[PDB]
Amino acid sequence: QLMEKRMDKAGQYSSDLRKCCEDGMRDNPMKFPCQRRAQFILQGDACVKAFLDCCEYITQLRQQHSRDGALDDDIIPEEDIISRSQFPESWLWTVIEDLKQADKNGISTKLMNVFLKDSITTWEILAVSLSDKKGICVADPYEVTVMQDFFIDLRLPYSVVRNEQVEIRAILYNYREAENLKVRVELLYNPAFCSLATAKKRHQQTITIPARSSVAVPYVIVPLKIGLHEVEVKAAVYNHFISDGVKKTLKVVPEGVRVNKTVAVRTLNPEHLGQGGVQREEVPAADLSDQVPDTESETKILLQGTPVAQMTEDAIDGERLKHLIQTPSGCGEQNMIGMTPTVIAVHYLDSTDQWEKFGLEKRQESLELIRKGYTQQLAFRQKSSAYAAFQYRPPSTWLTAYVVKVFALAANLIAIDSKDLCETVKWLILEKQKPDGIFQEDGPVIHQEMIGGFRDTREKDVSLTAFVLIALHEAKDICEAQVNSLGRSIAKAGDFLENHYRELRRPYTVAIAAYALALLGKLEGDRLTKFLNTAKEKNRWEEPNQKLYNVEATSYALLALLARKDYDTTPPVVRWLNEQRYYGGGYGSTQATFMVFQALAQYQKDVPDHKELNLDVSIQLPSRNSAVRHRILWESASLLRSEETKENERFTVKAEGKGQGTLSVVTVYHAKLKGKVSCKKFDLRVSIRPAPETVKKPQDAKGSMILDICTKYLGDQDATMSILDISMMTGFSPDVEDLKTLSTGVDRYISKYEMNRDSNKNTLIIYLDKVSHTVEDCLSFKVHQYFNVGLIQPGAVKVYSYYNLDETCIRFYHPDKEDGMLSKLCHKDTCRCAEENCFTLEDRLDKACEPGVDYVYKTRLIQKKLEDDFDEYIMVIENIIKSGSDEVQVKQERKFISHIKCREALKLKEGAHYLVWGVSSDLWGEKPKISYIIGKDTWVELWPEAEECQDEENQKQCEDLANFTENMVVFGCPN
Amino acid sequence: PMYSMITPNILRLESEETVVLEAHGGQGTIQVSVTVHDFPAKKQVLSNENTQLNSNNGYLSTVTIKIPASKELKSDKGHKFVTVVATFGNVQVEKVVLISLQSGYLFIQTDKTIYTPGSTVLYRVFTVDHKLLPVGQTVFITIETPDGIPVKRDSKSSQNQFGILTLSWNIPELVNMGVWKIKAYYEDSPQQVFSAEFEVKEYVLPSFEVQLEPEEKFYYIDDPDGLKVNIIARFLYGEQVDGTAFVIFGVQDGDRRISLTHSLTRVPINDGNGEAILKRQVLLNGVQPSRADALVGKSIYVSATVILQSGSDMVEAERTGIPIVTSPYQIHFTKTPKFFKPAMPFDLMVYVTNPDGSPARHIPVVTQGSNVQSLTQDDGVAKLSINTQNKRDPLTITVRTKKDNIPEGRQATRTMQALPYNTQGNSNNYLHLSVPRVELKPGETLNVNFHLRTDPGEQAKIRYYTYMIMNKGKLLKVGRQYREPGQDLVVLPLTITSDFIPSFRLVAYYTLINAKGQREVVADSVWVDVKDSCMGTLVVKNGGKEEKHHRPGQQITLKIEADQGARVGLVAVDKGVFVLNKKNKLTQRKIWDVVEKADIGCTPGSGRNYAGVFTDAGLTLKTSQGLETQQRADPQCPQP
Ligand SMILES: *[C@@H]1O[C@H](CO)[C@@H](O[C@@H]2O[C@H](CO)[C@@H](O[C@@H]3O[C@H](CO)[C@@H](O)[C@H](O)[C@@H]3O)[C@H](O)[C@H]2NC(C)=O)[C@H](O)[C@H]1NC(C)=O
Repeated sequence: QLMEKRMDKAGQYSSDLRKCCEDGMRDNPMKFPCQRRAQFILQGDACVKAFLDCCEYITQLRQQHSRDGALDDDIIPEEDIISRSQFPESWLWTVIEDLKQADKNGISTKLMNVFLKDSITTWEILAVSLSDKKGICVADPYEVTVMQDFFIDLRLPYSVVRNEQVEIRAILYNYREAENLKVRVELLYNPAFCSLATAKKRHQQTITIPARSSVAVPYVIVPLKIGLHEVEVKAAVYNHFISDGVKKTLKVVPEGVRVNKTVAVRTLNPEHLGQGGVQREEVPAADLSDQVPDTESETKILLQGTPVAQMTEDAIDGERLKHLIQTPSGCGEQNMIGMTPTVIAVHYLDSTDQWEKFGLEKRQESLELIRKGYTQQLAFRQKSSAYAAFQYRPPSTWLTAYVVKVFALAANLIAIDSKDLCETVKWLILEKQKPDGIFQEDGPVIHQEMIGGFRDTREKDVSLTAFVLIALHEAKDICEAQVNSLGRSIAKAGDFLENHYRELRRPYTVAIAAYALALLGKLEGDRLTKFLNTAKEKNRWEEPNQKLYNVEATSYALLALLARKDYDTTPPVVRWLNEQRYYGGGYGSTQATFMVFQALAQYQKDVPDHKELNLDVSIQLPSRNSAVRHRILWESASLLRSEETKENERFTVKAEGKGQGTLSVVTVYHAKLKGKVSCKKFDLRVSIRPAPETVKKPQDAKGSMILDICTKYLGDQDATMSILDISMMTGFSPDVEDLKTLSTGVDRYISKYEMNRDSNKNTLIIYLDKVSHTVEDCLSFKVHQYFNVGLIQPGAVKVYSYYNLDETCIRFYHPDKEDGMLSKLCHKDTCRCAEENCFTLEDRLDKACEPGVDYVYKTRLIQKKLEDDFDEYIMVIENIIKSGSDEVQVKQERKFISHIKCREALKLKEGAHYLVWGVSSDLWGEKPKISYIIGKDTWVELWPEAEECQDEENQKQCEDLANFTENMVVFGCPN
Repeated sequence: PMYSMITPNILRLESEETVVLEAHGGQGTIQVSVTVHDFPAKKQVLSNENTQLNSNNGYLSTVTIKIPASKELKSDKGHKFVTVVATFGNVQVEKVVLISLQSGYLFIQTDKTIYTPGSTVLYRVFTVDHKLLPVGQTVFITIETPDGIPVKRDSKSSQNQFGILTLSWNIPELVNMGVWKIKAYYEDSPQQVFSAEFEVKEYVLPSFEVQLEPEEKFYYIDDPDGLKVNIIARFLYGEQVDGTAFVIFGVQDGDRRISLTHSLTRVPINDGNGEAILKRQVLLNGVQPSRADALVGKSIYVSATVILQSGSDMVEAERTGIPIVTSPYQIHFTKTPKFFKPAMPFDLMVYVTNPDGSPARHIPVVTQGSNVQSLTQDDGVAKLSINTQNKRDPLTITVRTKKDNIPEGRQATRTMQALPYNTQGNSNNYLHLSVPRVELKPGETLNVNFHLRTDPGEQAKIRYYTYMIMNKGKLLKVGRQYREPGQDLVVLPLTITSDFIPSFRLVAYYTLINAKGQREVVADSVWVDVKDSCMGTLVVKNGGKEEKHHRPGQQITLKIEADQGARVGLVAVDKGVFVLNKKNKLTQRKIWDVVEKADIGCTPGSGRNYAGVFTDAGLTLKTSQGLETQQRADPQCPQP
């Protein structure tokens, strides 16, 4: 009765206006009112008016049928429907040529033993022959049906956390229609796990699966180690030879978020930066104040012979190409990582004749990468040969220009469709160029620097007209005879930037318009002196509160100076751009990385003063007795040499010789939650709560929750292109139908969503067109828990601007303390097996004098700090029984840290006294503040108070503790 | 005596073509020389062969010529010709023939017809010549987007792989979705582009599949109860579905989707079964003209969103193309000849189809007026032999289906018109080749009936019939079938070998001197199907015991039987893709569909005159008395 009037109202509208009305009648998960959902509509006023009419229709009609319903709405017909498309991959892709053995008829026979795959399906083997005397012949199909009747499915998470506790299901299927199956199922022992299966006793269960049915068998597993660990479950059918085993790898990600940290980037040039020909650089130790307990750090020192040596060697390698950029791809500009660094690395090694170092195939392997990125970038090509950043968005003039620029460069290396390229060019001249030379942006704005801000109508469209003009100048020769308007449009854009150059004030806009004029030879006169005087300290074109945008501006400026053949002015600009590697030793975003690679390779292209390279670099680590030495010459194989250390120490790099080079120091560690409290330019609020019981949940989903994420930008304009990086908790995965509703509609709230594989935890990436600087932008969707987890570790939502990674803010989310989500899922022995990591008079003297025991204290617990990952126990040392490596005093506070497993193992009381001794490897941090680790070689014993020692049950223990204290100070340990 | 020369009307360059030479009434030994010259100058003898005509070969011999592909013949401006000259002692016979080098066939097989992003397209290109024998040439292979942009252009030589170009391509994760095209052409012939297409859709993982099975495979527009559609929902692992289906119907108006909003019903699904009925009053009112006749020629689509009972997953499916007609059959006269012979039976070949185009099997068809009744076979074709009268009037034939439980207003009915053969000088000298309809396999023997009808003074002058067998546009077998005086029926037995697949034409004739002293030629032809088999042999069987169900990871032994020296390309595909998009998958019928388009005949038999029989079947004639055929310019045949 409710789907009835919903389609009669939608029948009132026709063509594309009906899609606006039907989207007005859909449910919205945040429950925005109909006027708020209208604010996200990008189609124009006719679509909004049809949206509001149909939205407020069934809003008041549902509230009328609910207020008289005392006395599902599953209408998504689609009319398209996506059918089954995932089938097992084809195999047996061979050609047999050994068929010469003839019979009476000349028929040749081949026997061939092949192994079937694990797919329970009907395989079908197809054959086409070709004979030099008989021609072509296609055989009839031969069907091979694979069916075992009993099969096991092992349900693992994407990832668990070390010392987090999960329930793992093996679902066992039995389809004999009327015959039941009694099966014994066994979980195999793994010493990296902790479960009911031990080394001396297997965990067997005996079940009976009914006919045409399935039975799930749960297994509770605690991972104890970090890394790729296998889960193997075997089961065999009783009184039969039917047996199956399923082995799957359970990735146990380390606890905390993994954070890279650039410690130092330095230019290596002892001719110019050396005193007496000897350059000395001191690299400090990294700030590891927010490190996760019981994880290792790893400092990577990188020496590069040229400042373009990392980016060239990583753009040829296919797996190394994806790790230049620190942001996700999968949208229109961002997908150009498959093309733009590989194009200018091949163009660099073209102009310098350097493929003799690499393999002979290494050019042809890198040519295949640009062909793949051409096929990937063609997915964003719309119907009018224009390019939009997402699949159902209006086309971006900024993007469509940037596709013309990279396709014109790749046309010299790869076969790019010239007709499609110049049809994309012809769309830019005709549809988007104003008659005064201005290129207009009618799609949603992608890059921040494409808006002329406020009551400065000066600098309006100057950065965009320059960006299109650089792109059309790259396709000048390619689309020459194809478009007869390209020569006039390039000149009209060049006249607009030249006439409006005196009005420019921002360093990006001065620099990007200079390179557009330098390609036309029009950076002379007052355009030249304004461009040079804009630069701070004769080496950078920067503006405060800008990072990556400043790197783009200085790269556009370096390309402007190199186009002017100003080779004497460019070496300080080259050295500055060489050391702006703030994000893991690289440049973080895409447009920053593609611009500084182009500008630095252009310097080494036409100033080939690198043939006299003879750089002798020496690194002196304090942890090593001998200083590492490396010599980077011009011919000497790889132009990059690296060193790794596990110690976070300061060290000194000493460089001698000739040439200009790069030092890079990046520390990799796992960071807790304290260092993520800082938020810059963004504002973020995350909250999670259990869903209502009337909510439809999946069949394998045990519970459901509602995740609310609200964000707001703290700038003077809206933040164009931001990303929500949302990690799921262990066992959780988001509702696809909520995210499909938020991404497909005329009231579109999410540009695109994707699940990021090869990551630490299960991460949902949400792409946003904007983040409002006036109103808080909220979105809600459901997440579903798929198995019981004993000690859930919190998730993480990180918002950031895509083009400025400094403008970020991270928040963490965990459910309630009342959820039963912190309660240990183990029983008793499995609990104790998980408490080994947590932690009689001669016994105390021996255990306090074992080789490795550093300190013995009597402490008193003042305060617990129960956090999400670890527990802090602030204790006052009331007596020092054995002095250790940490210089403590009596009644001095010290932090004792144990895992959230050990909250039930220790059962500490606040105010109570304790006898604590541990090892020196469990000391952590640097003085003046050392943190203590309650580890597996740490002793925790309750010391009763002086009123509790008067009881007869405690009097023997207090005499044993007083005899232990006097023996260990007066006599110590035996020699 | 009369000398005759019969060649195919298009001769292929670098090819073995057969010239028929025959001396009607020859005596002694007649030396015949066949010379091929360039057109129109005859400056160069392109081919030169010799034979003799005597009593031992019955004054009938064949000559194989091979015209070389010279640089003058390879010129791309204008259709070229050659001049074939046969010299029967002192009498020369000369005919100008159209030529074409051809030798272009490229077949493309994908491993499957639907793909996800990230999948690997395994594709093979088979490079054969005009005789379908493997050639080693350079092929340019292009993969294009659904918008047509080339993303991969390969060049591979099939000289060392001996004609099986085996390649692969990885689909990227972000890509155009739609119908992709592979294109291939030889290096020396870029204008002969051969293509296969495949589809790229996105990842779909249903927990349960939904099948929409209508009660009939069509909707009767005058059915009072309506169209019942069974909803079969089951899991992919085999179990049944309990829940709730939301079903909506609609009308597909050519290229127009009309959602019937008043047909939206809630149907429970219990043990994987449910039913949604589209009532007739919803169908008439929902379409804007409420006419039963204005719904004929349209189709019903139906969409259904099935939810599990725990609210857990919804999977929606659609069944499109359910036609709203009154007749479930369509009669087609496409496989029948267009010309009949007077006072001799006319072998009418009625092709009956379902409304989706599939052949309608075991359907009884009755001709109106003559009451001949036959059944269709599995190919949808029925044979009805209609006994014609001794008249040269056009024969109007109406065929009607007569299947029980179908009303007479709902029976398929179509009308055609057959035309008579024109004899020389309005004479009664006829020939009819009568062939039984067997699905002819290689190894069966076909008895061909040679029926004579002449005036009683002209009967004794006919001593033999001269027959010619053509297959794949080449003369396959020529012989004579002798005849005693008084034999009005002569039978030639014909063994079908593997060289007759897929189809062959038998053309036969006799000559005589009539009552006016003039040389008369009377001819006839017939087109015969051969069962789609293979010129070679290729079987894949089990090598071990015939196990019905196998286990995962089980080793099996494959027995592969092929010709000597044959190279066999293999692929193991899941069965669920093979059934999905069958129009792009390489089948054995699709080999025989391609060579069936390359033929030099247009009609399935007979003709306007003696020159009408040779020209319609793909031959040409030149005699010493002046009997000849017209010139061929176009290899194709016209259609409106
Ligand atoms: C932070 O920066 C580091 C350094 O650039 C990135 O480290 C890279 O991490 C991946 C996976 O952790 C490494 O792949 C592994 O390589 C080893 C061989 O070295 C192989 O045995 C493994 O199976 C795996 O494939 C990669 O080598 C490593 N790169 C370097 C230069 O050390 C890391 O990804 C960055 N983290 C983030 C969050 O950005």
